[PDB]
Amino acid sequence: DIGDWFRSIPAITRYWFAATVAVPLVGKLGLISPAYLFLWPEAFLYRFQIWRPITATFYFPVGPGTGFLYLVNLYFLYQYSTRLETGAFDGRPADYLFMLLFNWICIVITGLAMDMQLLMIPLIMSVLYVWAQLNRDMIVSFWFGTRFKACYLPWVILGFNYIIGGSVINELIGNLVGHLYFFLMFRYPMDLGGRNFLSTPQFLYRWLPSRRHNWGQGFRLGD
Amino acid sequence: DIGDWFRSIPAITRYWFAATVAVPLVGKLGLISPAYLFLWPEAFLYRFQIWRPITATFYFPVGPGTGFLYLVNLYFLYQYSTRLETGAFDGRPADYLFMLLFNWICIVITGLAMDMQLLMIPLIMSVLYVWAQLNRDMIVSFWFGTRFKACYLPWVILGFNYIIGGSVINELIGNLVGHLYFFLMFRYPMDLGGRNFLSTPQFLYRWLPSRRHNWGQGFRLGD
Amino acid sequence: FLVRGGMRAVEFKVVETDPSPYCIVAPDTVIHCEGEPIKREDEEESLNEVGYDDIGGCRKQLAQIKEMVELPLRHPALFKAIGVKPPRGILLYGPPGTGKTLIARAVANETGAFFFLINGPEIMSKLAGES
Amino acid sequence: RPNRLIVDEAINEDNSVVSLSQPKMDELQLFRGDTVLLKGKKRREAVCIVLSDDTCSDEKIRMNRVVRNNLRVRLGDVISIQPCPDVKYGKRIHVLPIDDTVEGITGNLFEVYLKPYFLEAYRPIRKGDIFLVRGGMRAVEFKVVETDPSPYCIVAPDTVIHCEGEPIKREDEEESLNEVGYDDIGGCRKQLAQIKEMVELPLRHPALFKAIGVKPPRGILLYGPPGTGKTLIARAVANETGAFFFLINGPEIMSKLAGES
Ligand SMILES: Nc1ncnc2c1ncn2[C@@H]1O[C@H](COP(=O)(O)OP(=O)(O)O)[C@@H](O)[C@H]1O
Ligand SMILES: Nc1ncnc2c1ncn2[C@@H]1O[C@H](COP(=O)(O)OP(=O)(O)O)[C@@H](O)[C@H]1O
Repeated sequence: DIGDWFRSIPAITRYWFAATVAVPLVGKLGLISPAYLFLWPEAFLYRFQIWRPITATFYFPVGPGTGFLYLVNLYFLYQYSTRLETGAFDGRPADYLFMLLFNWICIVITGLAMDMQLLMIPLIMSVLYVWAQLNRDMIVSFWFGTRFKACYLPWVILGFNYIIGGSVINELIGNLVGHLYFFLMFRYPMDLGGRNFLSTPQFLYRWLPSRRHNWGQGFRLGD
Repeated sequence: DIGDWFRSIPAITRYWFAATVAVPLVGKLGLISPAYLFLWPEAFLYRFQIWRPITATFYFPVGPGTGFLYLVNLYFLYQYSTRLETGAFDGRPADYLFMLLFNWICIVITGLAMDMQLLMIPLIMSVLYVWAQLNRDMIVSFWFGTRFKACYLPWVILGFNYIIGGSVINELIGNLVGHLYFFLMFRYPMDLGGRNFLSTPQFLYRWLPSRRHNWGQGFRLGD
Repeated sequence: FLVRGGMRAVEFKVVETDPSPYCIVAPDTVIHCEGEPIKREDEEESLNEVGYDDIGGCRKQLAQIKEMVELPLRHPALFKAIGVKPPRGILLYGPPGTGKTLIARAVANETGAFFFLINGPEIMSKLAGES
Repeated sequence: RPNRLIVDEAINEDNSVVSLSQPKMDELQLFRGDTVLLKGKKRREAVCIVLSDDTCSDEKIRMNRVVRNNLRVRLGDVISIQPCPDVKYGKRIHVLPIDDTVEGITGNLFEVYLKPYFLEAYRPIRKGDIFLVRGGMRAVEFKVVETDPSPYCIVAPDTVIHCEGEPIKREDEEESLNEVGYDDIGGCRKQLAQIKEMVELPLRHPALFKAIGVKPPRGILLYGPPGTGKTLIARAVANETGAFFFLINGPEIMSKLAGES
């Protein structure tokens, strides 16, 4: 099961899932230095410190008092990423490659301006929130939940994650940055103007192409 | 959903909910100084302390050791405040709004004689004690509860808050004044005498009206 | 008051009037029939449930049930003072569908009582010895 | 409006015919061979051809199962018979089958299913529809997945049919044409005219029985020898009126466990 299932989930999901799952495995056993991945903001303000530009963006020390919350977001992500590849993003992997980059640079600049350290939950819910507004208008009712009406998902999920734990900074910016990009990528061009002045370069398409309908070979004679 | 629902709340209650949620928001993320709201009672004894007469009375530094209590009472406040405002109180908003003023002044003086700083719960449970006793004789049985008989809520609710937490004094002082005010405003006039010598001035009704019946589009059809 | 409709029986309520309270309707009067309808309040019994004017073909038998049950249910204290034994079981028998659970529903709704039906099939099939 | 009529089932198949009374087309500025646009619920359109009928009434239109399914309507509903005889010839068509009908068939589907179907018919087709072809041994349904020009096109003697490709997965919004209906019962003409007169009203329009305040039926007991088609009357009635047929069985209730039955 471990073999074929890992290669059958979409490549984007299969690498992203393993990107942030195997790293805590090293932390719990503790071979590499757990103190080596902090992303000090004040150090970045004084020196460039090319040592840790992205390194501390995947390491989370899940453990005794830092579990639960980290574990559950893996459940929804695994339950919900596979949906949002199929949420019209299957035909646009390059587009899906892009706003992942845009979101990652958007959270980190706010992650560097103010002094939080672990930017781990934000990248999970930001794409999840973006999935909600972009794939609204369905009714969902799980076994241990209520019969809440549709199109309430982005706000209802905003409560459970917030009240468990804290650190109001990451929840607010993560949803807001998804909101502004939601208006920018989708609503801004058809509202007043300001079209897609962030188009993905052909080099990204050259790396991985999209999917197109092929017509094949035709055959039909007179009558 | 946030737009209409927030405006759907009655203004007095919608003012109530905002004060109970916005003030916690500032404290937790550390915008205002947490120590800036403590209500030093001994200072009130010596000097007038005009700087913070009421500001520290809304201060609640929620923490992940008692936050579960902070959620249940607000959950209790949210759904029952709807019940009490429509329970024989729709046509008298001024009478209800002023009755809150007596429930607030009574605790704040008692909070000066003794030395408690966290003055949030006692007012919440006081009106809840008031709400149950003036809206007695109703059978209630929630999903995770038993089939206990009616007119038992103010006594049993005094047990649940007592075990979870402590500070035996606030529970006692909360129950008594609502019990005395029930005797004063409602039972004293019809027991022996001494009617409403605190009546609502016209300045209140100038601020806001109470209610007025509507006739409708009349018909004149005879033979 | 209850108005007989085309296929139903709609009952209204005089909720407000002027000059209060005695105001006979006159050929030049104003009727305000618009507004959200009032919730059915408690205390009073509805004017649509069964009564003595809702049975026919049983004028004799409903005379026997009525004389035997009107006294113990209307004057509970008098039987205590005189100290005579009252009736304690009545057995209505007949074909099904002839209106037996309607004779026992009209008697409770008119003399004033606490009709508490228990059923046959539901008692018999609850659980083992818990029935 | 002289457009909204009631629908009823057909007899002579022919997935592209509707039956209308003579005066209806006479007063609706219609002529023979005029293609018409039919529009119904969910903003769906189906293009058909009209022809005369001997015993068709003015307000009733007779049409078969396949046309009804495309419009997403049921028996006794209302439809728009908006006419428009202007369709430009299609250039190249792409017709692909549904997955759960071509199990273990393969071969060239074009020359044994589609070739005798479009031959000398000039069938007018619209994008997104479904049609059923009676094969040599099965009944294979196809789905027009692309057309040029989109979406209105009439199949012409000179087009390009591209029947190559993997079958489309069955969607969620369909009737699954290969299922039971009123035309799949024979020898029960009288009885199926009683179970249909006493059940359509409580199930099709429920709200009426609340206002009128009368007693609906609450139980029907069909009896007869085994194998005569009793569970097929209940499955046919549920599939056409629109309901939630939920079968509970005899033997597997009696043999679950102790008191858990
Ligand atoms: N005067 C009457 N005599 C007999 N039946 C009546 C009379 N009036 C109404 N009914 C009908 O009888 C029904 C009640 O009878 P039912 O409940 O079957 O008693 P039982 O179950 O004991 O036969 C009512 O639905 C009503 O329609
Ligand atoms: N018009 C028809 N009348 C009766 N039976 C039919 C008709 N058409 C088909 N059948 C067959 O009758 C069978 C009835 O299904 P089944 O449940 O086995 O019998 P029953 O419905 O009597 O329990 C179906 O398998 C079907 O093949």
